[PDB]
Amino acid sequence: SCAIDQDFLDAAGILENEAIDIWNVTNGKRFSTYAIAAERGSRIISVNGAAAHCASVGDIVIIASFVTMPDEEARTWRPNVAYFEGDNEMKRTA
Amino acid sequence: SCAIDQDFLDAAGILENEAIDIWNVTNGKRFSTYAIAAERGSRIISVNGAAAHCASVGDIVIIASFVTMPDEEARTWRPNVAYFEGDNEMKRTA
Amino acid sequence: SCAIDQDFLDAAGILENEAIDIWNVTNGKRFSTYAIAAERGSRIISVNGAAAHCASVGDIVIIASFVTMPDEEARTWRPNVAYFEGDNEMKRTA
Amino acid sequence: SCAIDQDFLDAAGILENEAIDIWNVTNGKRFSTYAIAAERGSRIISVNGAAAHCASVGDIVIIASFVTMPDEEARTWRPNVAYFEGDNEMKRTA
Amino acid sequence: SMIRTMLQGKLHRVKVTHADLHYEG
Amino acid sequence: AGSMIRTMLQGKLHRVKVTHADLHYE
Amino acid sequence: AGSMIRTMLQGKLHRVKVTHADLHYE
Amino acid sequence: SMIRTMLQGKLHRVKVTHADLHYEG
Repeated sequence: SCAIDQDFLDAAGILENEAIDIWNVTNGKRFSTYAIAAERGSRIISVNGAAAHCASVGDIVIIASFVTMPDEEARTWRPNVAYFEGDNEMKRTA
Repeated sequence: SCAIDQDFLDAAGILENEAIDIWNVTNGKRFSTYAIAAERGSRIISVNGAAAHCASVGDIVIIASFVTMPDEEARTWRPNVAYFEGDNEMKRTA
Repeated sequence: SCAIDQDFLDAAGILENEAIDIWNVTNGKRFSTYAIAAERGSRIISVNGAAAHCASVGDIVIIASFVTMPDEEARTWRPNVAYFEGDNEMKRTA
Repeated sequence: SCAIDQDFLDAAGILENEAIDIWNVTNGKRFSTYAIAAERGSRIISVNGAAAHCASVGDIVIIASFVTMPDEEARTWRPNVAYFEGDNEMKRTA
Repeated sequence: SMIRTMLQGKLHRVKVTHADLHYEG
Repeated sequence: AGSMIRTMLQGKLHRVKVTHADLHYE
Repeated sequence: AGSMIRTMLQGKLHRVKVTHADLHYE
Repeated sequence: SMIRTMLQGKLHRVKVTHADLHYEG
């Protein structure tokens, strides 16, 4: 799986047990898993089990989730985006 | 395709002919196929056809199925997890 | 894309413009594209554009499509399977 | 993420923030991301973040979006196709 | 409200007859 | 009506061992 | 009610050329 | 009846803090 600080899940609207895509900016690897909650305020991003083959400690990644809805709603849909730098410090927008 | 002991399918709530993801903990390979029922009590995990390129006898794998549901149901959803050790001996907890 | 003899599409219930998974038994490669109709009786399987990087003439492949439906219907669902040998000769079951 | 001239998005019926598949005809790489709108008339195709590992300036790509619909609607469905040549010059036909 | 992804159909062990990198369609 | 739909882990077999591999399955 | 749902090509940009690549996009 | 797949949300450029191959959960 991937364990993620609950504060980060809250900001991005990602649920525990939700399908997520992980896109590794460092090594270019792309894979799909599901989200686990890590302790609130821990700033943890932990790649667990088979996913440990696709990312190393220090790798920069983008974690995304996708939802379906009818075309009429999709035209005005607004994704939940959280921005980070340094040691998983979330930039002021939350 | 992947043939799985019907007892294991029951425990994980996976249906015959359902889409499954297989995550190979041993070699890091990740692939999508569908579930075939093997004889109840056989403890079979058989990787058939092209999937035999992605897993070998003795490899440790995670087999996952994903379902879609509205957000409210998703927020209290509890996945069906079966844990394994030894001779594909199933337990309810880790 | 992948162009497929309309007789084969008919047997497997695969539609023109439907998402398909191609699992290459020869080289182990796995990719997703969409189905195109080839001439009825031609027995053509043509890998077009970017997909030409993932299969060669003579490679043995499995072509699959997936649908969604509620759990209640999924429990009794019956896939449409066509079996082949030799030069794309469909075995008697259609 | 992939930034695309809004005119191109219009022609293919692709929405901003919609899931897209990118199939690289030049190098054979296949990946899934989401669409970002670029300025109308810019003729931009910009591969951003981790996706920059999968495509380079000058690479020829197919960008596809997939929708779900019931079988009856699927059987008469006509996809929105835009064809390109030269300086990302768009045409209705090949 | 639980929706399953199920195998619709498959062509089992067909052979690739043609490869067209420069396809326009 | 127009509900936003999530993709959720339904269930999993955690660390099961592969017992058979058959390239030529029919 | 319980309709079988297909995944269909909605549309495509056929043989467009990549104009920009930005690893460090924010 | 046309259903779209849309970006729900993303964490942009987080760093992996831990890798656990032998995770049991």
